[PDB]
Amino acid sequence: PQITVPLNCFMINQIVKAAKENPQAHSGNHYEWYGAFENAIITAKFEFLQSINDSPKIMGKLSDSTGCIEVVIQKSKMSDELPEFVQAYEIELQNNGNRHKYVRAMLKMRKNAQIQLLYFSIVNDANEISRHGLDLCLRYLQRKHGIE
Amino acid sequence: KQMLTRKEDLLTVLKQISALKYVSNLYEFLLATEKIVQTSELDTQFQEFLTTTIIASEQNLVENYKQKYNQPNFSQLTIKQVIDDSIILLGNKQNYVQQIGTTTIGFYVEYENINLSRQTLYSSNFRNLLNIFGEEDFKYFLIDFLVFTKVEQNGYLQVAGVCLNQYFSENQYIYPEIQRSQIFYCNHMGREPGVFKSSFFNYSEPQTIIKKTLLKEYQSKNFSCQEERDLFLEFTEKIVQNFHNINFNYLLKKFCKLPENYQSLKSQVKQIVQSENKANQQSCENLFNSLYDTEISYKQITNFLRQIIQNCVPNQLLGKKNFKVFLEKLYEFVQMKRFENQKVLDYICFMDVFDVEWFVDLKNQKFTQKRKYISDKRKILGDLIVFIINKIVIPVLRYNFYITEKHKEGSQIFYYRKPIWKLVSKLTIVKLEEENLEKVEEKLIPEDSFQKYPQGKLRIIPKKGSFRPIMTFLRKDKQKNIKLNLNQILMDSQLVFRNLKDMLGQKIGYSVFDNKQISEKFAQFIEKWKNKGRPQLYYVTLDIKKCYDSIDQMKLLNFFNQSDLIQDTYFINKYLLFQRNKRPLLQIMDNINFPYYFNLKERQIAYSLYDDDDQILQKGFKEIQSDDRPFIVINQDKPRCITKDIIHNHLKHISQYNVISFNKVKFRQKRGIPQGLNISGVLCSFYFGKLEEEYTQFLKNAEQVNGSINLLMRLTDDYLFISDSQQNALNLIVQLQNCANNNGFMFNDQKITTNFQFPQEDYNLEHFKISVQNECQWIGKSIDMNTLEIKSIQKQTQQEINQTINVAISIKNLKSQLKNKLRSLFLNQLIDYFNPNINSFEGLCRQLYHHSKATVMKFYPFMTKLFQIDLKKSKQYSVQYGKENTNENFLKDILYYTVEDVCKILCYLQFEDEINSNIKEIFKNLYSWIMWDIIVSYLKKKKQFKGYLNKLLQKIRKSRFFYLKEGCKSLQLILSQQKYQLNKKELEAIEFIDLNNLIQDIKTLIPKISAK
Amino acid sequence: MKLLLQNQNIFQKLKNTLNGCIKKFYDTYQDLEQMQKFEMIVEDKLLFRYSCSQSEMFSAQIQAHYLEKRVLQLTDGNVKYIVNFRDKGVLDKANFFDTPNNSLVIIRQWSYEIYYTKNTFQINLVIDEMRCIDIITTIFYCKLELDFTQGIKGISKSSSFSNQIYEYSAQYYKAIQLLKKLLI
Amino acid sequence: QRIYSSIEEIIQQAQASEIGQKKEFYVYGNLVSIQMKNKLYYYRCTCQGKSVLKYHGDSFFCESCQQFINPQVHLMLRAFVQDSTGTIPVMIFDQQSSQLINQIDPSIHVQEAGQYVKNCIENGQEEIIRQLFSKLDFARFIFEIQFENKEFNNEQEIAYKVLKIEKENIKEESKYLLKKLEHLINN
Amino acid sequence: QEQVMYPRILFEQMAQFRGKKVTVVGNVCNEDQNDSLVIEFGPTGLNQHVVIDNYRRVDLNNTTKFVEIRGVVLNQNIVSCEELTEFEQKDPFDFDTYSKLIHLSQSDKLSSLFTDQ
Amino acid sequence: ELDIKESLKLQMEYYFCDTNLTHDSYLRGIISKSPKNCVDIKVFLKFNKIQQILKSKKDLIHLIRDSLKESKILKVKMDSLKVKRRFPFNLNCLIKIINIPQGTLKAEVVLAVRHLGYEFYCDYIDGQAMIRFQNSDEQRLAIQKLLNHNNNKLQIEIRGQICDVISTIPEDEEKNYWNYIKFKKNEFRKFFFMKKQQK
DNA sequence: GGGTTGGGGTTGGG
RNA sequence: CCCGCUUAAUUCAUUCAGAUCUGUAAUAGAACUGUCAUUCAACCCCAAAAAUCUAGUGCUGAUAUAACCUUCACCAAUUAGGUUCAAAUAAGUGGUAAUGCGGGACAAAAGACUAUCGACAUUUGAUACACUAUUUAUCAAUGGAUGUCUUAUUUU
Ligand SMILES: [Zn+2]
Repeated sequence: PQITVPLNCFMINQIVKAAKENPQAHSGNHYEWYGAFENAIITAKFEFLQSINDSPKIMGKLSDSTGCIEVVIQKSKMSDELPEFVQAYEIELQNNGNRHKYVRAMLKMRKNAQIQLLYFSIVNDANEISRHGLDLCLRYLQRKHGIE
Repeated sequence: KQMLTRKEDLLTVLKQISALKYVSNLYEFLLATEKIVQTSELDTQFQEFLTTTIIASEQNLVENYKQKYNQPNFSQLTIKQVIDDSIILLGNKQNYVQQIGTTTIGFYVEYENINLSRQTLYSSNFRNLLNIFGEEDFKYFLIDFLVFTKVEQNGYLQVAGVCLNQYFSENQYIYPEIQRSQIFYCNHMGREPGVFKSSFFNYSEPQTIIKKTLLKEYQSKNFSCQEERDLFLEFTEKIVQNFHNINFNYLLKKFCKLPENYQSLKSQVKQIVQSENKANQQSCENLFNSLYDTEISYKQITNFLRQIIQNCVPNQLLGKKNFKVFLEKLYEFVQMKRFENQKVLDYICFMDVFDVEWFVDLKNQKFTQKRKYISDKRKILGDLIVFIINKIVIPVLRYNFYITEKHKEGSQIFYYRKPIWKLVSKLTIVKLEEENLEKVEEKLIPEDSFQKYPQGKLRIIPKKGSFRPIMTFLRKDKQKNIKLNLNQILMDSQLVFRNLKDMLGQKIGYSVFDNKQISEKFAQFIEKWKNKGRPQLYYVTLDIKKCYDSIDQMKLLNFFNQSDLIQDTYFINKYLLFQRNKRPLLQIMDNINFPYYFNLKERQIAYSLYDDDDQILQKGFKEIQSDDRPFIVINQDKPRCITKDIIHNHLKHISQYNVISFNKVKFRQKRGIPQGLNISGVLCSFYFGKLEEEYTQFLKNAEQVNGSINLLMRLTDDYLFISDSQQNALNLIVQLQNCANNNGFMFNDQKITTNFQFPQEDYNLEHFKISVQNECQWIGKSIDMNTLEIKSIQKQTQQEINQTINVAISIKNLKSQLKNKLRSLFLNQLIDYFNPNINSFEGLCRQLYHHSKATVMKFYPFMTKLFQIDLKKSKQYSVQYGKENTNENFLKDILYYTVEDVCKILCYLQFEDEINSNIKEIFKNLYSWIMWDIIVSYLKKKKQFKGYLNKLLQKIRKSRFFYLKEGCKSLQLILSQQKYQLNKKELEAIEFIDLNNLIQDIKTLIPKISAK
Repeated sequence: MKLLLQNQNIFQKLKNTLNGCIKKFYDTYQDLEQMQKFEMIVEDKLLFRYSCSQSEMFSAQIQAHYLEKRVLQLTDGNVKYIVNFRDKGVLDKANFFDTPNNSLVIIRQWSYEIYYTKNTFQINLVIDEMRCIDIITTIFYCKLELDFTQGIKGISKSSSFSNQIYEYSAQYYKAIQLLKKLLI
Repeated sequence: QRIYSSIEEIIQQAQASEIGQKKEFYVYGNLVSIQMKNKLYYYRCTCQGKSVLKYHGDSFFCESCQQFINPQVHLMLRAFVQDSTGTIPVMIFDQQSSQLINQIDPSIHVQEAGQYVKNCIENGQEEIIRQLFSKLDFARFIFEIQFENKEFNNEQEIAYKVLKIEKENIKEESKYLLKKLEHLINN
Repeated sequence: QEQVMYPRILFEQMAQFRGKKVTVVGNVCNEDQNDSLVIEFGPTGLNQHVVIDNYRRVDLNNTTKFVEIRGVVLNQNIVSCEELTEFEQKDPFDFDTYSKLIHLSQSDKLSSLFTDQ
Repeated sequence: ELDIKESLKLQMEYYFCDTNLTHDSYLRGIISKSPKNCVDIKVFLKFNKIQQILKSKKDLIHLIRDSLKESKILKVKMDSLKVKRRFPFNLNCLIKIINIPQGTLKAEVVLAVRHLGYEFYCDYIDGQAMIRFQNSDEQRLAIQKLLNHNNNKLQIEIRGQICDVISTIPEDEEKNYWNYIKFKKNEFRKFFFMKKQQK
């Protein structure tokens, strides 16, 4: 009953694989993981992917200790600039001598479509990793016990 | 030249606005961006939707939306998801049509209010449009463009983009305002003449007390130093001390005293009050008339006020000459009308700052910067002037007199001594108790209605031989958690009744409410009369006496309950309406915006949940248009509900438990509904329509049984009947009398005005006083029985015209105010009865002649008031009209442009778009010459205008005559080219032009139009 | 919005429709033939159907729906109702904007249906026509409810917490008593 | 030590609460979507003037003190405080809104924030305010949330107001999540 | 387009694995001053030092105070470095909550979501 | 009486005759000063022989109006007091401030020095500005305030910059300045001569 | 600790 | 017309409410006190018009059968007599104001002025200070300005 849920790369891959393997579900974009969800919360390190001849779509990468996913960043059409939250990442990456860092990213995912990335903030404290893991486990248990 | 057209398109109008650089329909934009091609095939309804939809943008963005070969267009998202993505893309911006009724929470959008425009956005046509566009372009198309979708023949509905109402949008000192409105309608009386006991004159009986009571004026920021405050405090101390030595009894006896027979009037009033039996009508009329002739003249009160001010205020507080100026302006203050007021600058601009001697400047600005010193001391002089009038003059007038206006005197102001008004109030209360008002006690009324509704007040307006009570429901009770007055409580039921009002027009009676309905009825009757062959006509006019007080509450509730025209449940919608004005389109200085062409109005409507034909649920509005010009509507997100049970409870309360107050005494109505409530007008019409359809069956089938034309209309309590048969008129009189006898009401003054004469003894009509007149007069309109043409009635003297005009002029916006005032004065009533279907060419010319003669007299006081200000001292006007003759140039400019606009509107009203342009030009020149001749003739005698301005006006009039003659001369050659074929109306216009010989002069036509 | 739905006074419409249904059923079956009365009493079949008049029209927000059992949940402010709908055609005729959930609808006509089950009479409410007018995604927390899919037990619940439900439950029990008196 | 509760518990307890009840909570959450559609500030006197007499030309006069006062602007903001579990609408008063503005822009002083906002709005600079308010989206904090069950215009309603705002530090939040998960696993 | 598993382990499980593609995290040690970078586990009350050979101590940013590495363990107290990130932490890193999280992730009930099978 | 009124009217006509009014012109100025050549009776009330013909002034005004009513030279209507004809019948110490910043306007410095409140004359040259008073005593009544005694410095504020002044110009220089004033007067006289001599 | 939208302007019919 | 000064005295009346006194058939007489008001006052329905008015004209060639001008209070409607793109002398009403006292020769085309003034006086500009219908200062340019006397007798 909650559209937002925190989960990692491995769960994203497992959910997509399960949805694709058995497509006998309702005719709606919503996924099915102990309910219907649209948004996701994940903390993982971010790195740009240099695609070819893809101006409107910018491909990113979110690798983690469990796996990896592919995300797409959209940009404005009336003019050719980047979103502020990713411009900050670009300038910080330039400043710190091209060192990749973990980010706290919120991403919207729908079936039969790519995974949009909406917003992230650079994290500098390693305590966020334990916080994210504990939050993931707690929310998974809450969802399972609320289904029953 | 530019002319008003009855037919226009939205695309043409939008191209005239400089802000929008790109205007086109959706189809041509789709082809321009290569989204679709002409070889592609589409549904006919989708094609129609693409053709009719109109879009616009502030810049050209065709290149940005060009089709890209990188990736095709396939849609997998729903329309809701795309719209949500667009709204999230909007972000913090707060004024967009798609944003109405919703809020954004991060990356989530919440729908919370009813928006009736969402049905268009979430329709199948927009789904197909999304399929054509694609998500990445649809999300930005909804933002960068203004989308108008056609829902009616001429109406459009904006569903996307910035709202249209957003286009319709270092400080300077502002002087205080004289509180002249306080003087009116004071009922309180005291034992000793003077001021109220709460005034600072009576509270004092040192400097401490006066400082405490006058804190608002002692600690003003306009005082430079503490020395000025001390001097002002000493002056106020002297003022207070002097006031207690004024013998008010002697002053009232000397200037404005009671009649010599006051004791006789008091004794008569006391005897009438004490007598148990009903008082005589003639004696009471004589007593009321004698009481009303004790009014005090303006000169008497001006002398009284001057005497009070001279011996109460020191001569050196304002200056030797400023005091005299103030005293002279006091008279002009006294004689102003009801809605007229003075300004502080009317005193300041005629005073000398340096006359005041006790003013002290902390810094020597008297010689270095004289202008700053003058400004600073003017700021104090204005405060002093406001203090004198508001504290002394206004309370004395409010305490010692009752100031009000009469019934047929318009806005003229009358003063009555307080004991006289106490006698009048006693007599009026005696008269009210016998018929419709009874004293009440709060024990009877239940606490629910006591704590739910606020109460009203009673006011008395003098009439010749009687009174006219008015009940006002403005108050709201601070206690019992009431924040609205009774009308605001009954606002929604008024919307429901207004919905009921439309069906009353034709279904269940003969009721009319506005001029358009009356004009349509007259046009239909005139067409039938012309078809019949113009036979003789007979008319009867009669009216109901006290219609509001003659209503039976039980019958009204029974009619309300058993009527099927009022539904159980209603929903309320709010929307904004943009409608074309009467301004022609300029043909392409650079700043042209929407307000130049459109008028913005806020509207509300009540609709039912049934599957009605009007289908308001799909659109959200219901507008009636008299032309083909476009209009735009945008919906709002504030819905409400109202049930028939709530209206029934409101009606039951107002009928049964109406309570009003008068001099701290409560009363209650015994019969009828109160006038002064927003729902009484429709209820009266409904109630009387029921009876009149009960007793007028013979009229329904008479149009076919014996073939006789007849028309019956009733506006409120006034009846008008025009027929072809005298027997029909007699039968109508008899039937209406029977209905009045059976239903307990009666006709005013037992008078009836007809066109014929009949023996009244046969029909038991002996008590009626039949008056025979050959020319019908109804609701201020004069109707001829031979040619059947209608024109309004105008007053004949300047004094009668002046009584209904209030003059308010501000220097900031002289031009706009004066031009709009002239426009309203010409277009007030002439715009509704200038129909070519009612009057002929000569009739229209005569109507214009008389109306313009009235309007010039109406506007004359504004021109005299303008000359009291010299514009050579204002840069804003002197830079444009020079310094030598600024006022004359300003007035000439205003008059010329107003007359031109009025002539254009008249030509738009008279002719159709199919008529040849030369005829329209000739008639416009004729109307302009008529109005300019009237203006020049009226103004040629005045002394203020005698010199420079009349020459310019005469030149304008001569130029109009020459242009009219030239157009008439060239029309013959233009028509002789045979390139044009003339229809019936054009031939009629040519016949009118040639018969009056407009080629040479006007002396043939003047006798026919000037006849009175 | 919540004030808009409260001003509707749906309970009055329900009371009027129930009174009309009871009166019409009493009037139409005055023959009182014992063999016919015994024949009409069998398990699991409807005995009467009274369509509401045109004046009993209201609007509510859809909170949930169930296609397997044709059970639809409606809420307005304080009270939430659990009713049925005739078939999927009712949902298809109403042009929903996005989804049936969180949508404001107008019920054009509904009807009371009488069923005899388990030696007692059950009265249901069935929706026949619906019209969608807007989307309202706003959760309303209804303290109290009444169920039309469980008989007397589904309606009498939460009667002590509201006077209107108490009155409607009393009327419902009176109707059931009259029905079982006349038929049995 | 304090007690921390999630948004869902606050929502469930607020609904069940009778009219006239108040209670306070502590939540770990992020502020989002400050709303600017309504008026952004109001005027009050220094002596707690209940009634402020409106005049023309920026003239004012308090009634609780009876002196010519310079008008004082108080800043009020409505936003949404959302945790992972749920979202609620809240009202932010002068002190907390000034603190947030100072945090997002250190140049503006605390009590000067309302004056800065008023000057930007009246002078015709709304883009700067929009950009300033947009940078506060998804900013984590520690909130003290109070709900009141009160009746306005004879209509029952629940209003959420924020009392305190503190900077976020992940450590005790991580400890609290760990202990809640341990309690859930134990039972 | 590639699935690589980098499970998290503690100091005592390091000997239990004896060569697997894993990830470990710890505070950077500076008192020993080896040529190769040395990181430390725990609150430093108990000595647990591991060294990585691929990555040099001096090349990384001076402001860096905390790091986590992803690579296969070469030997007891030696881990190869494949991917290294830098954390500039102004606050102490809590190791008890991290240990509890690792132990709960290794539990049978919650291991399904963390790792395959 | 009637004869007295007739004699008074004859005397008034003689005094208002066109021939007599030209040589004397004593009442001609009153006629010119009238609003619309309608003089009142107050002018004739100061007469000697006219008053002696009398043998409550409204009664005298009415008598004069009756006497002049039948006449045609004068005019009388509405029983007013005024009268009119039926024809036109027309026909030591001075100081200098120093160290003025270059480019300073004259208006600024003259405004700065005029704050004292007494009239003077100023001329601005490169820096130096001569100022002269009209009477001796204003110098000593002004030097008590223009001298800031708190700082005891001959300082005046001009354009937001501190300027210096000397309390006494050299005696030879004041003689030269007086000679300059005399030269300016002489040059005005010579210019006046030239203006006279262009014709 | 907040809170329909208060006006502005004033002619002509009833 | 402008300017200076002055312009008068005892109650015409006393609602509503409270509280005294005296008389006696409900009538009345005498005296006293408090006092706008739910802190507001402000009738309603229908209909007409609506520029951010430095923005707008075929700026006007016309019909001596016409257009203007003249009247001892002002102002506005009612009659005669003249003149020709602008000019001077008239005859009956309605309505509104009307204290006393003192003053009202520069009319002017000029002359003698070497009395007066870079501190005289305009004229157009500029620069400051002001602007809701300000009564100014300085600068630049420039030429006239102020005052007295002469073409003059209170039957004025
Ligand atoms: Zn205060």
